[PDB]
Amino acid sequence: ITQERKNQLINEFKTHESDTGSPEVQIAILTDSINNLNEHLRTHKKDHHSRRGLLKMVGKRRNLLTYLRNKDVTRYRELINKLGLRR
Amino acid sequence: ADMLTRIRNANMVRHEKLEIPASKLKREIAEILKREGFIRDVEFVEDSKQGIIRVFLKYGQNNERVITGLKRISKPGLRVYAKSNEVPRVLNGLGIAIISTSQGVLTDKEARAKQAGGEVLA
Amino acid sequence: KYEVMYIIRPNIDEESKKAVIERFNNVLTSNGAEITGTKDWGKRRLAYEINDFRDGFYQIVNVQSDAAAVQEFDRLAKISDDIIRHIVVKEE
Amino acid sequence: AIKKYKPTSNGRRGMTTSDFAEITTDKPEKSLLAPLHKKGGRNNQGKLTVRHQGGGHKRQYRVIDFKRDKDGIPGRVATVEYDPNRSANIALINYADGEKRYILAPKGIQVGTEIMSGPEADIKVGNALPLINIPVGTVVHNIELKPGKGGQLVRSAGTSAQVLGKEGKYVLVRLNSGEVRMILSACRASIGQVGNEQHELINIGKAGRSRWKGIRPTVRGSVMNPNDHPHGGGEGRAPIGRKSPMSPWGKPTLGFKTRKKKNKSDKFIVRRR
Amino acid sequence: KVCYFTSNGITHIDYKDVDLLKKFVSERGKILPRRVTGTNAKYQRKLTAAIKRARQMALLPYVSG
RNA sequence: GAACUUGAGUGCAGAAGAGGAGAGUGGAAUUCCACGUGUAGCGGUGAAAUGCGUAGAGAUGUGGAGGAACACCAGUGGCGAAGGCGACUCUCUGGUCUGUAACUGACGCUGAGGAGCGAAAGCGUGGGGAGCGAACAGGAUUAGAUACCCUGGUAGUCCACGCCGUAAACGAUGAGUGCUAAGUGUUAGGGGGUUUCCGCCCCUUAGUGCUGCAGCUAACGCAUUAAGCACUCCGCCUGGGGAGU
Ligand SMILES: [K+]
Ligand SMILES: [K+]
Ligand SMILES: [K+]
Ligand SMILES: [Mg+2]
Ligand SMILES: [Mg+2]
Ligand SMILES: [Mg+2]
Ligand SMILES: [Mg+2]
Ligand SMILES: [Mg+2]
Ligand SMILES: [Mg+2]
Ligand SMILES: [Mg+2]
Ligand SMILES: [Mg+2]
Ligand SMILES: [Mg+2]
Ligand SMILES: [Mg+2]
Ligand SMILES: [Mg+2]
Ligand SMILES: [Mg+2]
Ligand SMILES: [Mg+2]
Repeated sequence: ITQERKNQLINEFKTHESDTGSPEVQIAILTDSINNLNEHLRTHKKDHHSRRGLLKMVGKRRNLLTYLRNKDVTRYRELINKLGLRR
Repeated sequence: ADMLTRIRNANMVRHEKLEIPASKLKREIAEILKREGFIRDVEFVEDSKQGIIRVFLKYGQNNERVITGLKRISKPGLRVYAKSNEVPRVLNGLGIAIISTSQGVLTDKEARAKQAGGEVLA
Repeated sequence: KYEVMYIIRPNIDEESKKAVIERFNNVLTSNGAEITGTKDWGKRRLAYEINDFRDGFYQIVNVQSDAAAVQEFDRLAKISDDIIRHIVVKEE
Repeated sequence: AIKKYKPTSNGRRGMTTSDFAEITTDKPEKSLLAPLHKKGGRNNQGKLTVRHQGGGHKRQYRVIDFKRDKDGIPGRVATVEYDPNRSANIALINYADGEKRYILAPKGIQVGTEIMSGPEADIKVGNALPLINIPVGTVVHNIELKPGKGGQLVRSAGTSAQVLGKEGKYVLVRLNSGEVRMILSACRASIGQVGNEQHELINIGKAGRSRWKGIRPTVRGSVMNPNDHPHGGGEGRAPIGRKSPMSPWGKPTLGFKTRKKKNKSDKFIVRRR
Repeated sequence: KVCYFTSNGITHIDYKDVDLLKKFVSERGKILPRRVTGTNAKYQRKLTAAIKRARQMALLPYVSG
C-alpha cells in the first residue's frame, strides 16, 4: 500500500487537500497497478484471467485520460509527462 | 427520462400515485397531463438531487380513476419533427400530442398558430 | 505471520532433539525472521505411520518473516532426515 | 535457446543453432588448456579402427575438474564458456585461495554463484558431495563409480540422474539411460541437471557442418560389394537378403545384445534400461 | 439443530485443536455432513479446511476402522 | 460557459469465494516388480469362449517403482466474461459483494471491423505413460455382425511450449438502463429491535432457486434472474431441398 502516490498527484492538481477522486490520482494509481501487473505477466505469461484485469485497468485509464484531454488540455499534458505516458 | 412507461405500468395495475424523477420538461409534461385532472399536489423538499422531489403524479385519488386507460407511445430517440401544417391528432380527437414548440403545444390549431412541431407524442 | 509446525523422528536423544530445534530456529532467524512465540507439543501418536515412525515429537514455531525465510525453512526441512513432517500456514 | 536460420540457400534450409545465450566469454583460461591433436580413428598401429572419424576443426583441451575435491574451500563461478570437446558448457571457478578450475556447467548456474564441495556442503546446484550425503530424490550429475577417480557418468548436455535409495555401502541411482544401478556411497556426485539442455534440438542443416565436427561420410553396407560387407552385392538395389541385418564384421546388428555375459558389474545393476 | 460454532461464539477454527475436530468426523474418519452436525455453511468450510490440515500432519486420520 | 450528485469511478472499513498463474507436498486405490504363506483355479457372460494359472495363478501378507485423479467435505452451494474451476501448503495475481460517503463531477452505454480468451477431439517438438482406451487382434453373438457383450490393446488421455478456433460453446433467451403483485428456500453482507449473549423477530443490499399476479404467448409456457412495459446500441432471420456445397 502507498498513499505516497496519492499525496504526490493530489497536490499537483488538488481540488481538496484530502482529494482522492481527482483524475490525476486515479490515473496515477491505475498506472501503478498496470505497471505492477505487467511485471507479474512477464513471469506468469499464461495467467490469462489476471491479464483480462489488466485490459480493464488500461481501458479505465484511457477513458480518464480522454476525459482530462477534453476537459483541461494543459492539466492533461502535465499528468502524462510526470507519469511518462504517450497516448 | 421516460415518465410514459412509468405512467403506463402504474396505470395498468391501477396504482393511486407514482414518483417520477423531475426534469423541466417532465414537469411541463405532467402539467399538460394535469390539464385533464391528474396530480393534486406535490412536496418540494430540500434539494440534494435535481429531481429527488419527483413529479408525484396522482391520477388515482379514488379507488377507480374517472380518467382511466391512459396510453402513450410516440417517444423515440430518433427525432420526429412535425410540420405546423402536418401535426397529427391522436384518435382524431380524444387524445393529445405534446408537440414541443419554441412557444406552444397540444392541438392542431396550436401548430400553425404556435409553430415548431418539434417532439410528437400520443 | 506464519505458524511452522513440524514432526521430528521419535528415535532422537534430548541432546540431539535440541540440536535439531535450535538449528531450524537459526534457519528462520538468520534468514530475516523474528520468532514471536514457540511451543512444544512433545511426543504424540501419529494417526498414520510415516518413514516407519508410529509416533513423533511435534514442534511449533511462530514467525513474522517475509516469505524467503519460511521458504528456506521448507527446503531444509525436506532435505533433513530428522524432520519427518512439516507445514507452513499463514496466520489470520 | 535455438536460433532458426532463414532459408536463404538450400544449405541453410532447416538449419538451427544455439544462440549461446549462457556463454559469458569468448576466451578460455590459458592455464587450463592443453594440446589435443586429431586421430582420424586410427590406433597405435596407425590403422583405422573406428569408421567415420576424421578432420573437423582444430581444438584445445580444457582440463575439467571431474573429481571436485577442493572440499570446504568455496569457489565463485567466474564464467560460463563454450567447450568444443563436449556437449555441455563449462564454468570457470575462482576458488577463494586463488586456484582456478573448470567444472561442467549445471543447468541454471550463474556468474557470481558460490559453489562448494565435500560432505558438509548444501544441496545447491553446482555443489558436489559424497553420495551418502545426497538426499533421496536429488537430481545429480557427474557421478563417480570409484571413490577418487572422478565423475564418469551423466556428463552430457542436459543429462541427469536421480538418487533412489541407500543400502549402507551402496546408493541406488537411476541413471540418465533409465538403468537403476548401485553406486558406492563414497562416490561423489554433483548437484543438478547438466546444462545446455537444448543441445539435442539442433538441426545440423548441411553436410559440411558434420565435417566441421569431425564426422566423415557413412557408406551403407548394401551399396558395397560382397568382399566389403555382408550386405554388399546384388544386381540393382537389394533387400538385406539375410536372416538378420549384419555389421560390417558379420555380427547381427539389430537387437543382438553385446554386453558381455559374465560381466562383473551385473551384481550392481538392479534394473536394466 | 444448532451450530456448535455459532452457538459457542467461535469465529476461528485451529487445525491444531484436535479434540474439537474429533466431534466432526466419523469412527472411520470421514468428515460429517451439515445434516448430521447442524453446523453453518461458513463454519463447515472453515472446519473442513481445519480437518484437511490436521490429516496432513497426522493429527487426525484419513481412514481408521 | 457555469453549477449539481442521483449515473460512473476513487478513497476508507469490512466479507466470502474450487477466479487465475507458479513451486512444493499428502493420503486412498489401481497396475507392475520382488519376496513369504498357500494350491487349483481365476476371470468373465444372457449363456459361453478367448485370456491369465502347477514355469505356482487367483487369494493373503510385506516391501519397492511409477503415473493419474483427488472419497468424505459437496449443497438448484461458491467463484469466473465465457470456456471453465474441487486434496493440502506457500509465492505472485484478477474480479465481486457489503458498508461508509471523504473525494471526482456524465468521466457513461453499446460497439461493425480489430485484438484477445475459448470444452473435447486433433496437429507439431520434446517428455511421461498407472488406469482408461479410437484403431487393431482374438473370443462370442448373428443369416451376416467390418456392432452392441468378452479378453487384449496402439494413438490419445497427462506435462512443457507452440498451433487449431470448433461444440446441443444451451437458459437453444445479446448487452445496458428504468419501471411493473405476492409467497417461500438458500449463499455472502449490513442495519435495527426487548435480550448478557446465543437465539428469535423486523428491515435491507447483492447473488442463487422454487411457486405465482398483471401483462405477454400459436400454444407450450415466461413472469423483479421476464418471454411484461419501455429506450439505446450490436448480431442475426426471410419456404424446403440443392448447401454451409
Ligand atoms: K539444409
Ligand atoms: K550413407
Ligand atoms: K546392389
Ligand atoms: Mg559411424
Ligand atoms: Mg556398386
Ligand atoms: Mg560375405
Ligand atoms: Mg545381398
Ligand atoms: Mg531387382
Ligand atoms: Mg458482422
Ligand atoms: Mg485436449
Ligand atoms: Mg501431443
Ligand atoms: Mg473393450
Ligand atoms: Mg457454431
Ligand atoms: Mg456449456
Ligand atoms: Mg446458438
Ligand atoms: Mg462490452
